[PDB]
Amino acid sequence: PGGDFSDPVTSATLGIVQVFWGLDKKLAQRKHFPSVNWLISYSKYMRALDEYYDKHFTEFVPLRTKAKEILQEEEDLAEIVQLVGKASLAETDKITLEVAKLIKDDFLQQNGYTPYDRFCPFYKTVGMLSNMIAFYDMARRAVETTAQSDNKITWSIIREHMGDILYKLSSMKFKDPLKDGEAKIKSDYAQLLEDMQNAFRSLE
Amino acid sequence: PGGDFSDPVTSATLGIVQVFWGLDKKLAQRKHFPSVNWLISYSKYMRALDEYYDKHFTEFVPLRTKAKEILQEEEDLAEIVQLVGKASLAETDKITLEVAKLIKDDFLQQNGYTPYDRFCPFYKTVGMLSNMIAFYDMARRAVETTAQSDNKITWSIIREHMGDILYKLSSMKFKDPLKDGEAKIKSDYAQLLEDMQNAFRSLE
Amino acid sequence: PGGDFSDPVTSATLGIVQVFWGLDKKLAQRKHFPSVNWLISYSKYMRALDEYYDKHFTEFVPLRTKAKEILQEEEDLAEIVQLVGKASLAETDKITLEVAKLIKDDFLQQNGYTPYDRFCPFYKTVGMLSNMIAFYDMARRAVETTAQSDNKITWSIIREHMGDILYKLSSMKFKDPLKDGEAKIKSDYAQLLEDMQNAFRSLE
Amino acid sequence: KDRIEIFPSRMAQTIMKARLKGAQTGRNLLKKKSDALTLRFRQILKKIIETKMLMGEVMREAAFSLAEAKFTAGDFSTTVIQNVNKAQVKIRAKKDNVAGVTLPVFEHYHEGTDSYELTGLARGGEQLAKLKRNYAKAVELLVELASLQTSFVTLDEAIKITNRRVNAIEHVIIPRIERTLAYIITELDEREREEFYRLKKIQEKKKILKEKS
Amino acid sequence: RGKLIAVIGDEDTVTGFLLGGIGELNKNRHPNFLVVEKDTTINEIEDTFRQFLNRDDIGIILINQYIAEMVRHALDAHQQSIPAVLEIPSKEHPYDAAKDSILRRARGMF
Ligand SMILES: Nc1ncnc2c1ncn2[C@@H]1O[C@H](COP(=O)(O)OP(=O)(O)O)[C@@H](O)[C@H]1O
Repeated sequence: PGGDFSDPVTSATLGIVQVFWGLDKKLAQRKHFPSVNWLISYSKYMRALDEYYDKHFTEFVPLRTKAKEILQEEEDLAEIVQLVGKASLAETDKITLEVAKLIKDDFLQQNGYTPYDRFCPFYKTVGMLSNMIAFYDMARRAVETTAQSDNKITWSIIREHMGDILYKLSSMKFKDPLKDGEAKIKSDYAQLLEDMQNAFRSLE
Repeated sequence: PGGDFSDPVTSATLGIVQVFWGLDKKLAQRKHFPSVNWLISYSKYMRALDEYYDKHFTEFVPLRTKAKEILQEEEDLAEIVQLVGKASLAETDKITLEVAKLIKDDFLQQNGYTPYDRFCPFYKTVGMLSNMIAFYDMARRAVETTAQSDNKITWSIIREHMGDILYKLSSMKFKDPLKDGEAKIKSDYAQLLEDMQNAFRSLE
Repeated sequence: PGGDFSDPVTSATLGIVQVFWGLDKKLAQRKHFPSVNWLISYSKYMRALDEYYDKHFTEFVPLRTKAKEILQEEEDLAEIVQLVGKASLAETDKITLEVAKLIKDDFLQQNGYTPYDRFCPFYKTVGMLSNMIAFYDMARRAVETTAQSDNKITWSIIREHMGDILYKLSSMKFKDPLKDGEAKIKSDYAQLLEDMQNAFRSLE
Repeated sequence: KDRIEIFPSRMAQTIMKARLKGAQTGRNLLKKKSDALTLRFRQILKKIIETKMLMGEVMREAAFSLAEAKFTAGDFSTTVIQNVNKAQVKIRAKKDNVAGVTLPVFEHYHEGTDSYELTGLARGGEQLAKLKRNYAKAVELLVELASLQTSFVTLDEAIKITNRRVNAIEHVIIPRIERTLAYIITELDEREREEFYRLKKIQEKKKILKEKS
Repeated sequence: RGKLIAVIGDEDTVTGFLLGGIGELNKNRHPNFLVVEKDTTINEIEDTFRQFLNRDDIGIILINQYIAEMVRHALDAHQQSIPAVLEIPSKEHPYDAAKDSILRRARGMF
C-alpha cells in the first residue's frame, strides 16, 4: 500500500524468497519498462548457475560483473553531479556516465508490446552485452593511454568521431529474433564490432 | 500553526470556501493597512458578478484585470532588480515599477482613523482606479511609440513634465464622500483626466 | 533504549534527580573517556556547595565559570569553522580554540586504568584548572592590549615564544599523588605559574 | 531520492530536525558570504571602468606628445628595438583576502638598471626625459589595472561557485530533509492508531466478560 | 621580480614602453614584443600570443586594441587570471568598450 516496501506482507515475503525483483514507479512514469530497480534487487541463485554459464555461454559472467560495476559507479557519480554539476569530472567518469546511460536505455529497457522485443533469446542478450562492454573497454583504454600526452583523446572527440557507431549500438535491440533469425543477428553483431574496432583505430 | 495551511481544518476550509482574504503580519509591521497580501488572496465569485458590473459599473472589469497584471509584474520583477543592478531596466519596466507602487501606496492602502477613508463607495473606487490605469496606459504608449525616433522618452521626462498630475493622483484619496457630493467627485476626477490627457499631448 | 532523551524512564527520572551526568555517543566513538557531554549534563548543587568552596578552595568558582564559558564559546565557533574554514578569524577566537583544546585533551580527558589518573585529588584538579585559566587570561590580555600598536601579537608568535610552557601544561596530568605528594605537586604547579608569568612578561 | 533512509522513531525525528536546522543556518552563512563577494565585485567593476577611461585619455596624451620629442632626436627606432639590455620595471604577486578568498594582485618592485642612458645627450634632452617619465608612470598605472582585472576574474569565479552551493542546499537538500520529516510524523501517527485499537479491544473483552459473568 | 611585463604593439608603442622601461630579452634572445606591420600574418600573431601565455614568467601582457581585433578568438579562449591581458587604445582607433574580454563578464552591470 502506497508503494512502501516496508509493509507487513513485503517484509514477511522478502525473508522467505530467494529472488527479489523490485519495481520502481519513477521508472514506470517515464515508461522505462520493465521498471526493475537494479539497485535494490538481488538473486541468491547467481552462484548455483556458474556451471551452466561456463558450459554453455562461457563469456557471460565477466560481462555481467563488468556491467554491474558500471551501473554501481554511475550512481556514485550521479549524486555528486546533482550538487556540483558535470564539470568537476574526469574523462573516465564522463565515459562511465555515457556507457551507463547506453546500457540503461538500450539494454535494460525492453518494450514488450512490439514484434521485435516481445521475446529476447539469451544469445541476443549476450551479444548485445558483449558489443556494449567492448565499446566501454576500447573507449576507456583510448582515453587512458593518451592521458599525459598532448593529444588527449577525450569523450567529446570519441563522440563526434563515432556518432554513426553509437546509433547502431542503440539500435541493436531492433533486430527481430524471428524475421532475421539467429545467424543474421549474430553476423550483424559481429560486423558492428569490426566497425567499432576500425573506428577506434581511426582516431589514433 | 505558524501560518501553515496543511492542518486538516485549514485544508478543509480552504477546499470549501470561495473567497480567501489573506491577512499578513509582514505588511502589518510595515504600517501597510489593511494588511491584505494581494498575492495569496483570491476570490472565485468574480464570474457571478458580471451582469451586476456590466449593468452598473461597465468600465471596471478591464481595470481589475489590468491592476492585477501590474501588481503581479512588479513582483516577478524582483530578482531582475536584485541579481542585476537596477540599470538594465526597459522603460516599460520602469513605468510598471513606478505605477504599481503608486497603486500599492494610494489605492490598496486605506486609513480608518480619518474622516474620509473610513468608507470608500464604489463609484469613488472605480474612479480612482480608472484614473490610475488611464495614466499608466497613456504614459506607456507615449514611450513605446517613440521607441526609435531620436526623441527617446523615459520616465525621467514623464516625471518632470507632469509633476503636479502625479501629486493629484497621489491625492485622489482625500476627497470626502460626505463633505463633497458624488457629482462633485465625479467632476473632479473627470477634470483630472482631461488635464492628464492635455499634459500628455503637450509632451509629444 | 537506543539513545532517546524522551524514553519514559529517562524523562521520568530527570524530573526527580538533582545531578545528571550525560552520555555523548560521539565522544565514546572517538575513544574519549569519560564520555560526559558537558553541554547537556547539569548539577543543581553548585549553589549549596558555595560556602564549602569559599572556605576550602576560595578561588575555584571563578575558574569553573570561566572554563564553562570557554567550552561553550568553542562549540559556538566549531560549526562556523566547519563551513567557512577558519581563514578569517580574530586572534581571540584562535586563543579560545587553542585553550579549549587544551582543556578538553588534558583536563577533562582522564584514564582510569593508569596508576596516576585513577583518583585525582581535588587539589590536583584545582591546580590544573588554575594554571590553564591563568594562561588563558594572560594570552588573551597580551593579544588584546597590543591590538593596534606596533608588532601586533598573534597566536602564532605565542606558540613560538612559549612552546615548552605549553608542554608543562599539557603534562600536568602525569604527576602522581602517591609517589609525589601534596606539597611537592603544589610546588611544581607554583613554579610553572612563575615560569609562564616570566615568559609572558618577556615576550610582551 | 525522495527521502533519506532512516526508520521512523522519536529519536530519528530529533536527529532530522537537528539536520534541518544546521542546513538552514549554513544556507544563511553562505548567502551572506556571497553578497559580500558580490559587493566587492560591483565595486571592482566601477573602479576598473574609471581606471580604463583615465588610462585611455593618458594614452591619447602620450600619442599626441610622442611626435614633438621625436622631432628632436632623429629616428631612434632601430636604436630602441635592437638595443635593449635590461628592463627596470619588475612585478611580483601578492594576495588579498576577501571573505576567505585570496585575490591575487601585483606589487611593483622598482628595479634600477637603466641602459638607456646615452639617449643622445646633445640630441634629445628634456624631450625624451619627460617622454620616459610619462611612459613609466603609464606602465605603473596599467600594472594597477592588471591587478584589478586579476582580482575581478578570481572573484567572478568564486561568486559562481558559492551561488551554486547555495542553490544546491536550497533546492536539493532541505526539501529532502523536509520530506523525510513529514514521513516520520505520518508513520508515528500510524503506530499510535494500532495501540489505540488493541487497548480498546482489551477493554471491550473485559466489559463483555464481566457482564456475561 | 619573479615576473616581467610584456608588450605586443607596434614599433612606436614598443619604443614607448621601452621609454617607460619595459622590454626584455630571453636568455634565448627572445623579446617581450612582436612588432606587426603590413608584413606578417595572423597565424604568427596567434602562435606568438600562445607562446606568450605558456611562457611561465609573464604577468602583464599589453596588446594594442587594433591588434586584437581579429585574434579575438585567441584571447577569448584565455580564461585564467594571472596571465593578465590589457587591450590598449591609440590614435588610429581609441578605446572601444565593445570589444573587451574583461568587460565580457560584466553582462548587465553597465
Ligand atoms: N514491459 C512492458 N512493456 C510495455 N508496456 C508495459 C510493460 N510493463 C508495463 N507496461 C504498461 O504499464 C501498465 C502496467 O500495468 P500492469 O502490468 O497491470 O502493472 P500492475 O499489475 O502493477 O498494475 C500496463 O498497462 C502496460 O500498458
